[PDB]
Amino acid sequence: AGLLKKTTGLVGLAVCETPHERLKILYTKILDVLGQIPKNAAYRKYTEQITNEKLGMVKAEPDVKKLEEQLQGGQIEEVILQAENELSLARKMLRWKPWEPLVEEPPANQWKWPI
Amino acid sequence: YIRPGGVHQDLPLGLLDDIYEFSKNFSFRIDELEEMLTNNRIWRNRTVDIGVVTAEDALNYGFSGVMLRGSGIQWDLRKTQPYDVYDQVEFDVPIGSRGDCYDRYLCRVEEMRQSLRIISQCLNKMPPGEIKVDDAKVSPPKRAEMKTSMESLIHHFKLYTEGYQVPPGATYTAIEAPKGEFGVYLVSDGSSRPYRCKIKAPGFAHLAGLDKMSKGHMLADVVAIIGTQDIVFGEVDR
Amino acid sequence: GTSVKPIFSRDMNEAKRRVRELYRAWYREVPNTVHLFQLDISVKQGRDKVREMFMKNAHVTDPRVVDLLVIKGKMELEETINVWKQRTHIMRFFHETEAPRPTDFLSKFYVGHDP
Amino acid sequence: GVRTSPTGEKVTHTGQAYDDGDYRRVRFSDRQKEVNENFAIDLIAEQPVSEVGSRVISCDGGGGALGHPRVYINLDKETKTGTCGYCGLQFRQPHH
Amino acid sequence: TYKFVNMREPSMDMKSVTDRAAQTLLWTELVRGLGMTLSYLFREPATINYPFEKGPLSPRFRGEHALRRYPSGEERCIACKLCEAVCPAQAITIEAEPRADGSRRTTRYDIDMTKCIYCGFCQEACPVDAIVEGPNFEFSTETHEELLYNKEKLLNNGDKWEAEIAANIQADYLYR
Amino acid sequence: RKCDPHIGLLHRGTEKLIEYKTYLQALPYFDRLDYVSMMCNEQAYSLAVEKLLNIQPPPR
Amino acid sequence: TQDTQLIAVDEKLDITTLTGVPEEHIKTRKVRIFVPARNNMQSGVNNTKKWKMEFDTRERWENPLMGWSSTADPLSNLVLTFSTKEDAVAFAEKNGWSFDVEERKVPKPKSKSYGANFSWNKRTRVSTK
Amino acid sequence: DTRPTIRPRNDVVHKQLSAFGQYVAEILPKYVQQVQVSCFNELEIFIHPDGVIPVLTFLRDHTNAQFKSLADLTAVDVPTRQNRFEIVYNLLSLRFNSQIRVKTYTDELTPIESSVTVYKAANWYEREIWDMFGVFFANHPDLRRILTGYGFEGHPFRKDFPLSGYVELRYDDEVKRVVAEPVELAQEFRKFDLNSPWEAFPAYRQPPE
Amino acid sequence: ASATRVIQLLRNWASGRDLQAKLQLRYQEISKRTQPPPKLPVGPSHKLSNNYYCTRDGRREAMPPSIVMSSQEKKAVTPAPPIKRWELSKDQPYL
Amino acid sequence: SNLIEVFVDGQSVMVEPGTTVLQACEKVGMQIPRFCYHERLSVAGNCRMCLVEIEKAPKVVAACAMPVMKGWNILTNSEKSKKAREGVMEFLLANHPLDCPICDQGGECDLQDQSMMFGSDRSRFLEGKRAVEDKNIGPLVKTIMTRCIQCTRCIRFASEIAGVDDLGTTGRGNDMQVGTYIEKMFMSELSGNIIDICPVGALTSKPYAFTARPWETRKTESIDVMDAVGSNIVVSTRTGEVMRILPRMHEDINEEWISDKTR
Ligand code: SF4
Ligand code: SF4
Ligand code: SF4
Ligand code: SF4
Ligand code: FES
Ligand SMILES: [K+]
Ligand SMILES: [Zn+2]
Repeated sequence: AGLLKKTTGLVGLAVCETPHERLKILYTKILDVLGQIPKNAAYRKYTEQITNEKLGMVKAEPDVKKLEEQLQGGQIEEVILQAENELSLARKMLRWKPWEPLVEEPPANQWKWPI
Repeated sequence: YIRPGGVHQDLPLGLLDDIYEFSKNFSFRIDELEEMLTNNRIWRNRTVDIGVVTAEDALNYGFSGVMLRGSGIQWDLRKTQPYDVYDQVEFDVPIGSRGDCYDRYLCRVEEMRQSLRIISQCLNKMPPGEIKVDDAKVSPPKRAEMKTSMESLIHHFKLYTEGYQVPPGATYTAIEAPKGEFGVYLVSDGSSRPYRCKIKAPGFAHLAGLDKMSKGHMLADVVAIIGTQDIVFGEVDR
Repeated sequence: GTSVKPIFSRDMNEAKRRVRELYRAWYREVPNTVHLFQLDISVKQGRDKVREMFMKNAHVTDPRVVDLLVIKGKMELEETINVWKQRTHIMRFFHETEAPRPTDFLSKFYVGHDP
Repeated sequence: GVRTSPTGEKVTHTGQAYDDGDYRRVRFSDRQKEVNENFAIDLIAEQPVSEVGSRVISCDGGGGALGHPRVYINLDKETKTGTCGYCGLQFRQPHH
Repeated sequence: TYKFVNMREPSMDMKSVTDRAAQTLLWTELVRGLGMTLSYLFREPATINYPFEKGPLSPRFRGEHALRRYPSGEERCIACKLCEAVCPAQAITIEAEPRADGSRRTTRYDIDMTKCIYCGFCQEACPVDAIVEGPNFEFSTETHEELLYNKEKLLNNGDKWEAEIAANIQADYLYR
Repeated sequence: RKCDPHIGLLHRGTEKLIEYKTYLQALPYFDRLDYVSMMCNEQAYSLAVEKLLNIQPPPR
Repeated sequence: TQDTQLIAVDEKLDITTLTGVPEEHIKTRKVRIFVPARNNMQSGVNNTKKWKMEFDTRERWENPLMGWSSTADPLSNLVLTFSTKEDAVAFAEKNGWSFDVEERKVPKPKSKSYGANFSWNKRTRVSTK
Repeated sequence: DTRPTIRPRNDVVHKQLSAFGQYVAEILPKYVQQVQVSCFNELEIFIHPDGVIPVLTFLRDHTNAQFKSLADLTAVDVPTRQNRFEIVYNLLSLRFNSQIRVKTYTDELTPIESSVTVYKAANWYEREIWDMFGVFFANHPDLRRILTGYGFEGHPFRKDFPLSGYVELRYDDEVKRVVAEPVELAQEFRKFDLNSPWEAFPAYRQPPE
Repeated sequence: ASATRVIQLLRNWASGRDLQAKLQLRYQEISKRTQPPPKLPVGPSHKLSNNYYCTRDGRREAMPPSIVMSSQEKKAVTPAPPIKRWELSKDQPYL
Repeated sequence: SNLIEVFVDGQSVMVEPGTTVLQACEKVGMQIPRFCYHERLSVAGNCRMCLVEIEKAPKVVAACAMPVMKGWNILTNSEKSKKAREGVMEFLLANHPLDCPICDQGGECDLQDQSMMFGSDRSRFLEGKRAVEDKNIGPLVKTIMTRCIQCTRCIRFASEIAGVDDLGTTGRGNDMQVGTYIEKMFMSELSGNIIDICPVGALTSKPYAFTARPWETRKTESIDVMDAVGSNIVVSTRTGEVMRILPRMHEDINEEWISDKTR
C-alpha cells in the first residue's frame, strides 16, 4: 500500500500512518452532515457528488500512491486536511444556509462601472 | 525603463557581452558568499529553527514568494502562471524543507544561482525585432518618424500630453517579485488616468505575520526573523 | 430607506451612554498623560480641552454617527495611553503656533477676500 | 548684447529687470544675478537670408533627426521673407 | 521543476561521525571562513580614487538639465509645453509670449530641481531636443534656493555642457 | 510576547498620487516603491496596463 | 427585507463630523453642481455627460521667489464627477456643503436640410459652396 | 501571426471561469447578486455585504474552490453611488491555479464583518481600509490607524479629500517642538483637464438616459 | 592597480579555488565604450499597404465584461483542472 | 404621426422625417466624426469624414447631408465605415504642416483628437507637402493658412452669421486657398468667432496667441458684462491670470457666439 513517507514536505502537516480509514470516516461524516441539508440546496447535490466519487474512490484503491495520483489532490495528508475543511464548511453552511433567495437586490447603479 | 507596451529603447550595442562577462564569474561570487555562512556553526545557530512557520499558517497569513517556497509549499508564479516569455526558460524553484530562517536563506541563495541559468537562456535566445508595440496609439513613435510624418507627430503630441485612454475595466496582475507576489489592482474609467491603483505589497502580509513568527523567540532573534522577512520599507508603507 | 442597521447603539440613549464613560476614560488619565509626556500645560487646561472637544461634537443626532466618534475617540485614548503620540501630537490639539483668526466681518475685509 | 538698467542691473533677454523701489533685490547683493549673454533674439538676426529658386522649401534645422520637425515654408510673398517657426532661419526667392 | 535545498541526511558510519566530531572540536568551517577572509585580504581592492578617478557612465546618463540651442544660435525651445505636460512631478513651469521678432519662445522656463525626479521624460517629449539632462551630476549646493533653476541658469548650462551634450545625443539619437 | 510593528513612517501618498497622473506619468512611482526590485515592479504595472489595453509587447 | 436590528434613522446623513474637514472649509465654501460645457474650440461632446462638483476659487498670490501661483485653499483642485444631478446634489449636504445647481443645457435639435442651400424663393440660398 | 500586437485571448479559460461562475452562483444564491468574466479572463463575484463571511468561507474551504490565499483587500471610492465605498477581495487558489474577485458595497456608516476569522491576512488589510477610507469593520481585533500619522483627521483616499491635505508640518522654534499648521503650498498643484471630448471606445458607450 | 605568483598561490590556496581565471575586476574583456552606430529594425506594421489600423487595433476589441448570471445532472465544476504535481529537478535534485 | 423609424446600429430610433443621418446617430449617443458640419451653419459636404455605411447599401453615404427614411440601419462602427474614416483622415493629414508644437490648436485640435480615435497610427505619404502664403485679415485673427483643411466653416460663418461676404475660396484643385483675395480686414462684431469654428489652428486669436495650453487652463463659467445681452462665457484662468474668454452655449441668449468686445 506504499511505504510510510518520512515527511510530507509541508511544515506542520504530519504524516498520517493510517490515511485510508481517516478518509473513509470523514467522508461518511460528510454525507452525514449533508443529510441535514434538504435536497433543494445546490450545495447538497454538488458536495454529495464530489464526496460520493471520492468515497467510492478511496475504498477501491488500497494503495496510497495510486490513491494520491488518481485523487489529484497532492499528498494524501492534504486530502484529509481538505476533507476536514469540507466538514467544517458544511457544518457552518447549515447556520448561514444560502439556499434562500437573495436577501436584497442591490441599488440600481451600485454595479455598472463606467462612471 | 519597462513601460506598457515593451521598453523605452533598445539595448546599447555591446551590452550583452558585458552581461555575459559579469554572469561568467558570478557563480564564484555566490560561492564566496555561501561558503562562509552555510556551514558556519555560528550562522546556522543564529537562523536554524528560528521563525519557523507551518504550511497552512503561511497560506492563511497571506505569505507569498519565498515564504511559501521556504516552507514546503511548491508555488511560484514564474511556473504556475507564466507571464512574458517565462514559459520558455527552464529553471528550478528551490523548495525549502524546515521553513525556518536558515531554509529560506538557502532558498534565496539558490534562487540567486537559478537566475543565472535564466540569464544564460535569455542571453543565448534574445530575438531580433522592435522593443515597443508597433502601435503609435499606445507607444510613442520613433524620434526619426516624429520629425518626418504627420501622424507620428500628432500621436507623439497626444501621447505625451494626454496619454493613451485605456478601456474601462479592473484588473489584478501579479508577478513573482524577488520578495513575493507584487501585484496591482488597477481600476480604469475610460479616461487617460487611473481611477484606483491598489498596490499588492508582498511585505504587508509578511510583516503582518511578524508577531506570529516572533512568538517565544528571544529578542535578539527578532532581527533574524525580519531579515528573512525581506521587508523593504517603501512597499509596506507604499 | 429610513431604516439602516446600526454600529453599536440602537438609539441615542445608549449612544449617549457610550459617550459618558468615554469622557470618563478621558477625564482620569489627563493628569497622568500630562505627567507622562512632560506637558508644559497644566492639568486644568487639559481637562476642559477634553471637555471642549466633546462639546463641539454636540449637534450630532444620529446613533450610527455617535458610535463612529465614540470608537474614534477610543483609539485617540488608546494612542495617548500607550505613548503612541508624542508631545507634538498632543500639543496639536492646543493650536498654539497659529495666530488667532479674527471673527468680525471688518477684520476679514481688512485682511483678504476670505468669505 | 546685454543692456544695464538705470538702477545698475543687467536686463535679461526676456526684458526682466527689478525696479529701483523693488524690495526683491537684496537677494542679488553679495551674489550675482544670473543672466545669459548669448541673446537668441540677437544671434538669429546675423544668420544670412538663404536664397533658393523654388516656390516652397523644406527646413529641418540641419542634422536630420537632430533638428526640428520638417516644415515647408511658402516663399511666395516677395514683400518679405519666410522664416521657419521652429528655428527662425529665413528664406527668400531671388526675384522669384 | 523543483529542487530540495535542504534534505541531506548525514551518514552514521564511524568515519562520518568522527569527521563531524573533528569539525566540532577542531573548528574547521570556522577556519574555512577565516581562511577565505585571508584570501580577500591579498586581493585587489576595487576602490576608485575619487575625485581623481570618476566612475564610469553611459551616454544615456540623466543629470543636470540644460536647454540647448541650434547651431545658428537661436534656442531650440519653442514653448510647446510638452515637457511641462508630461513631467511626473510637475517640476516644470513654463510661460510663453510673442517675441519682438516674431517666432516666440519662453519668457519663464523654471525647473524645480528639488522637485525633479530625473526621469528623463522631458527630453523624450521635447520634439526639438531643447530640454535635455546633461552629464553633470556634481551640482550639489549649500542652499535650497540655488537648486530652483530658472531659464537663465538652465540656458547657462546649455552654453556650458554643450560640448558634451552634443556628443551624447550624437551617439544615442539612433537608438531613440 | 507580542511584536506590534508600527508602520506608516514612510507613508508617501503613492496610491492617491497615482490617480492624479496619467498611466505613463505613474510609471516612475513603481520604481520608487521597492528600492531594489525596479524592473520587476514596472513589469507588474506594465502587464496590468497591457492587459487592460488588450495589447502585447514584441518578442524582443 | 433585512432583519439586522433595524432602527429608524430618518434624520439626514451628517457624516461631516467624520470627514475631518476643518470648520472653515465646511460652511464658507459654496460648491457648484454643473454639467461642463463643451470646449468651444473643439466640437466633440464626450466631456458634457457627467455632472461635476467644484469649489469656489480663492486667493492665489505670487511667491516672493521666482513667483509661482501660491495658494492656501486645499479645496482648490478638488473636482468630483457624478452621473446624475440627484446623486451630486445629495453628496453636497451629506458632506455639509452649501451648493448651487445649474441644470444641464441640452443643445436643442435643429432641422437641417441640404436642399435649402439652393432655394428658389427663400433667402437661405447660399452664394458660395 | 495576424495579431502581432493584439494580446492573444484564451477561450478555454473563459469557459472554465464562466462554468465556475455559474457553479458559485447556484451554490449561494443568498448573496451572489451578479457574476461576470472580464475579457481578459478574470472572474468577479458581486455579493451582498451580509455575505462577506459566508461567501469567503465557502471559497476558502470547498473542495472544488480551495481559494486559500487573500492576495489583497482594497476598496474603490465612488461618490456617485449611494454606497460610495466598494470593498474588493482578491483570492488565489493554489490547488486549482486560479484567482477570484469578490466585491461588496458599503456606505459611510455601515460596519462590515471583518474577514479576520476566515483569512488572518485580512487583519492588517482591514486597518488600511478603515484608515484610508473610513469603513469600520465589526469584530476586528485591533482596528486602528495603520498608515496615517497619529491624530490624523479625515480619511485620505476618499475622493473628497484634497490631495495636498489640510495640514502641513513645521518645526516652530518658539515652542521648540514640531507643530502643525494649515497648508500653504509654495506652488499650487496645476490640475490638468486632459480628457478628450471625443468618444474613445464605442464598446463601452453607456446608453443615454 | 595581476599580482606576484607567490601571492597568487597563497591567495588561491586560502580561498580553495583558482581565482585568477574568474576575477571580480574587469580589466579588458569589457566592450569598448565607443561602439559603432546601430541600425534599429522596424515593427511588423511598418508596411506601405494592407496595414489598416482597423485590423490591428488592440484597444477597440475589448468588449465589456460578459455577465453569466444576474439576479435581475450538472457536474460540479472546478475553476480550472488541478495542477499536475511538480517533479524533482534533473540537473541537481538534492542540493 | 410623421415620425419615421430608423435603426442606429440596430437599435430602433424615432426620428422626425427630414432628419439627417448624423442627428439620428446622435440620438443614440454616437457622435459621427465631422469637420465641415457645424450645427449652426449650413451643411456643405466638404468634410467627407461624416461618411458612414448604411446596411445593405454598397455606397457609403455622407451622414452630414443624407436624410433618413424608413428602415435604415446606420452601421456606424462597420468595417467599411472605419476604412473610410482612415482613408479620409489620411488625405487630411497628407499635406498638413508639422506645427503641432507651435500651433495654438494643440491640445484642443479636432484634427489631433480625431486622429487619435478615428485614424491610422502612421503615414505612407513619402512626398513633399504643400505650403501656402499667409494672409492678413486684421490684428485680431491669427492666420496660418498652411494648416487649413478647406472645411469652409469660416466661409459659411461669414456669409450666414456675420452677413459680410469677404471670405471665400480662390482657385481649384489642391492649390485652392480660402481667404479674401484682395487684402482686406475681415472686421465685424462677430469676427472673433471664426477662431472657434475653425477646427484647426489655421485661424487663431492673435492677442492670446501662444501664451497658454488648453490642458493647463482652468475653465470658469461666467456672464459677460460688456454688453446688455449678458452672453454666457467661459473664462479660462491659469495661475491666477485671465487668458481667454470663450463663449458658452445657451441656445437662447448668445447661441454659441460672443462679440469681439466680449472676447
Ligand atoms: S526629468 Fe525632471 S524635469 Fe524632466 S520630466 Fe522628469 S521630473 Fe520633470
Ligand atoms: S518640450 Fe522642449 S520645446 Fe516643448 S516647451 Fe519643453 S523645452 Fe520647449
Ligand atoms: S491645427 Fe491641429 S494638427 Fe495642425 S498643427 Fe495645430 S494642433 Fe497640429
Ligand atoms: S480657415 Fe479654418 S474655417 Fe476656414 S476653411 Fe480653413 S480650416 Fe475651415
Ligand atoms: S460632416 Fe458631412 S462631409 Fe464633413
Ligand atoms: K481654431
Ligand atoms: Zn527651421
